[PDB]
Amino acid sequence: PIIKPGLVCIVLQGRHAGKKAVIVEALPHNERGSYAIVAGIAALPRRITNSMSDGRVRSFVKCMNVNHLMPTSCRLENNYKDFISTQTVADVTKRREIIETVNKDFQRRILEHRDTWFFTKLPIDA
Amino acid sequence: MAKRTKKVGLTGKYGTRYGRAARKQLLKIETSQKAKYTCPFCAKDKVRRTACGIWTCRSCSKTMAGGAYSLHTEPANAARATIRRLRLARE
Amino acid sequence: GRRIRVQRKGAGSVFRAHVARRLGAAKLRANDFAERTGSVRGVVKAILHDRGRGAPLARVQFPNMRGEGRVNELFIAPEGMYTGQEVFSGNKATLHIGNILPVGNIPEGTYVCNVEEKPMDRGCLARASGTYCLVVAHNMETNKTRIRLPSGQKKLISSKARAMIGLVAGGGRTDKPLLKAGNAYHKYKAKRNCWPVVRGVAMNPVDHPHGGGNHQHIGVSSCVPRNAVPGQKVGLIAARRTGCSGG
Amino acid sequence: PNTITEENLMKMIADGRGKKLVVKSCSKGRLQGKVKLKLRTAKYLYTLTVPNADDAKSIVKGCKDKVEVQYV
Amino acid sequence: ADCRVTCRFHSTYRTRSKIVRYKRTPGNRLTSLRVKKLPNAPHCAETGKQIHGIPRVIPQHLTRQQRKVSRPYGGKLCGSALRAHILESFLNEENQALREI
RNA sequence: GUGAAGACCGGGAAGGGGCGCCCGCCCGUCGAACGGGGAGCCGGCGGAGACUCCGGCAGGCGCGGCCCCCGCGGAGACGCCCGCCCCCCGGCGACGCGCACGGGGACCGCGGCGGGCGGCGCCCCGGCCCGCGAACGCCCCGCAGCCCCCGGACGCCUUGCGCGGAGAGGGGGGCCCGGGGGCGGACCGCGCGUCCCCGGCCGCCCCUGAAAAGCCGGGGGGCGCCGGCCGCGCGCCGUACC
RNA sequence: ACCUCGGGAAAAGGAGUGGCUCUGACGGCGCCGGGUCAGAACUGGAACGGACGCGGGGAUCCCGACUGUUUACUAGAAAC
Repeated sequence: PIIKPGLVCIVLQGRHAGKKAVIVEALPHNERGSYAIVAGIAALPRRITNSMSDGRVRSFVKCMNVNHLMPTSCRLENNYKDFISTQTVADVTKRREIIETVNKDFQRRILEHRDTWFFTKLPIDA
Repeated sequence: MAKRTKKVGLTGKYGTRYGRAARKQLLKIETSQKAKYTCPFCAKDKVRRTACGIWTCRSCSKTMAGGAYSLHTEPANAARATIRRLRLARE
Repeated sequence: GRRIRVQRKGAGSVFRAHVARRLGAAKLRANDFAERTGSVRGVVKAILHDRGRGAPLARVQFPNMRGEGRVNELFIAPEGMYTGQEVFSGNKATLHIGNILPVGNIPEGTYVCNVEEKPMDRGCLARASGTYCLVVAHNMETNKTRIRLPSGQKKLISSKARAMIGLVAGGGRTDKPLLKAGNAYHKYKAKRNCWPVVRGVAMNPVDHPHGGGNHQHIGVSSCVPRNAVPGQKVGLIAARRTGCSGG
Repeated sequence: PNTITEENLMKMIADGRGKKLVVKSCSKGRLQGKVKLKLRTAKYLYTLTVPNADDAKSIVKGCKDKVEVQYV
Repeated sequence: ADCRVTCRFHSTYRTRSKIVRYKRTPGNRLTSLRVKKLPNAPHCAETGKQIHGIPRVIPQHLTRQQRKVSRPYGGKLCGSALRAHILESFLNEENQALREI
């Protein structure tokens, strides 16, 4: 039973292709298909700063067809599913605030050097 | 059916021309060239010749080098085996 | 007399190769530091057709070792190579069809093609459709490897010389009869003005040494000495023997 | 040439953007339901066909004294 | 009774860029309008399939949003090709770790 | 580099630019009034010209003023008015021939109605002439094709085929389609062909059917654009006639 | 007949063909739109592809297999 809240996956289709994303809820299987609520890094931090380091993280919280997400060994466990829900995200507004909260949650981890595999870009050689 | 009783099956076009030996030889080469071969990947009989030596499987969308008139030539089949036996032996 | 066709041919000018629309010079990848130690991995982007060559060619893209881009090589294609294959050119390369390894590394009895006459010559022997060379023996003291050229002649080449594993594709191209003069014109148009051919006994005395009399005859023997003069060498040059025979 | 968005955009362009001339071409070939207003701009000539002469009047009302009218 | 017409192009030779379409003008005459050769849309660099979403107009007269697909490697790679590339890259890194472990 | 020279031959030769730097082996501002290319239509006018004039209406490419301002949506294929430079990777430019078959345009013919004629010894609603709609700008459609999503199979289909567990059929969608309609610019129906373009195929080859300028995406780095609106500009030469 | 089984072959050799008046077919259905294929009567100085366009055929023998090419301005050949 691979699909579980706390699975890091690689998005493979859509504008978020190649990005690393974490499943916060496994949406119940339904006629639409098997889907999950995925929150992940749309854009990585930034470049030079001073020397290498002496600058923002963007996140996408979208529902995505599991077929479009490739499962990986990583985890990134966070409570997460307290704010991210099915009524939210579908809601215009609330999702934007949820994205804002995830963006802050992610930056705290990157500055504190937590979950580096999730926060590194998948190299797609052409 | 059997519109051509003898082996003038693909060589009916040449009509009464070029001699029996040329037409017999052309039967074998022509039938081989326009035949469908099985792609070593698609595993579907969809490989057809594009040019001399170039064969493409319409479903697998993969082009492979081959004999001018057959996807696989007898000398090549033997060479692949000799290279495999020698390779396995070296390791 | 008049300059004969052979003499007129060496100035090019109408007899020059019809090289327009030919992909390029098919050559083995250049020897590089990563080839000499370890192996470079390339991917066969395409298998295409050269205008004057029966054997299919192949665009294999290798990484640029010198810099940051990707470099494209044109190779005569061994049979069995496919688009999206991974071809390794190196001293440490596995014995699979397509890979280029030095002849000392190649084991004896292996069918090889696009063999280098001398190391770093980027291609020389066994380049036509179906043709191959075989590794016969390696002298590890003289760093030399005997190979049998497609002719049968045995050549001792440096063990350093590289070769592509496999038999060139396009095999059995001459088995099909040309059948019509028209099929010949199409083959030669992609090559050079050498066809159609008029026999010298058909030409007048000025045009050819075989020339012409009341009946079409070669006159003196067709056999000519190796030390003939440039417009005199016209029939069988330095023939050891002539005539159809057993074996 | 193009058709101006109702008199919504037509009156917005008339207020500020190029409105070199407007033409109230009523009775184009003496036909009915025919008040065609042709705004000349720099970019394009725009035409709004309006159902009634009274409907055309509301758009003609507010036509700038600077904006020039011609009637056919 | 004659709708024969004369050439619009500089020279009569009818090449690929010298093709005309006849329409009747307001003044009741057949006119020769030129037919421009359709430029072709970008084809995926890997594979050879035409990239979806980009019209067959010369790219200069297109508008930036029109000449782009909202996807990583959008006008270069089709989605199936891009998903193969993403998967191939991820799997190679995962096998390398298994070799070390 | 040769040759008595006239001349002929040619990559191996410290071969490009500003300031601090940086990046960089090495020529074509040669060669095509048929190849490639940023963009033109209608109506008129003159004794002689017009895609050039003139009147309208547009498109291209740049220069300035002013204002504004650094991405969202989708399950996905897409959608949406959108930055630039370098280096890399790619695309477009860009391509053969054919028999068929399909779709448009023009042409053609048939009726009808509306206008104008001619003949008529007898007939004639039986004959003839005319009945116009461009580039372009928005919106909507557009077969085939190519994809997406569910799902899991003897079916789906062509003229010929072909297709499908690497996902058919079915259901819903996305894209492209040198095209059609609607409005703006500014008479009504129908048919068989012809010609031209175009499409999806299928065949063919010991024959595989140019290149570049230019333009545009993409990856990575840098880095601030972007637009909108309003003015102006577009030089050189050919242009009669046969 | 022969044949290289593709040819020969339009072999050779017969018969019909106009005009009128119809009758079936075939897609077309709210029946509307086709112009070809048959079949039929009645005709007519014993005519009809009525002009036009448009193979004479067969039996061999010699060369050269063939399609091609050639002496512009005397040789298209069996020559190339």
